[PDB]
Amino acid sequence: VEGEVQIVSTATQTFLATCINGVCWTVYHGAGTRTIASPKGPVIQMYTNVDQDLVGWPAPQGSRSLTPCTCGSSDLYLVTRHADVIPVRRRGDSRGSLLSPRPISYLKGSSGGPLLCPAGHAVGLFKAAVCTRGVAKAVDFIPVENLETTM
Amino acid sequence: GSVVIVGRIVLSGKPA
Ligand SMILES: [Zn+2]
Repeated sequence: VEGEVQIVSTATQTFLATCINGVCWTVYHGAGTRTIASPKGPVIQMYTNVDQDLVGWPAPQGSRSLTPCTCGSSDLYLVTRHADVIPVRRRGDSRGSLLSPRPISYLKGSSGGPLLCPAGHAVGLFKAAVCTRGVAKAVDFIPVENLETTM
Repeated sequence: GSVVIVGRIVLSGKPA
């Protein structure tokens, strides 16, 4: 059994990574320039785009790539580090609003996680929560089109 | 320090 999303961890932080098109992508504000661990020693990032808060390593063992969305839908679903699924209506290129706002804590540690269209295909990487007084109502995400061009 | 993988999520729920 292989997973598309890996729960990754730094000394100071913990967050998600998502494998798409054979690359393990996650947020720069979590990974920095770090190598990813492997049973043969550290592996250096394949891509680094600080402009877009995006980095990628080669996809690790135990992983399986997501397919990029191509149906344009606006009904998204964010998957959290707890495997919770959260419906998110899309507003713009990198913005989406939670159909049911949640405490900020509920999304904590999930940046790097996937935003799925109705077909389970990747629309973007969860970048950051948009909060009013501890209540997340929307999210920013790195559109998967950015991933595809960054390659 | 390296980013380490501490768990995996399978989107389809596929059992081992
Ligand atoms: Zn789609």
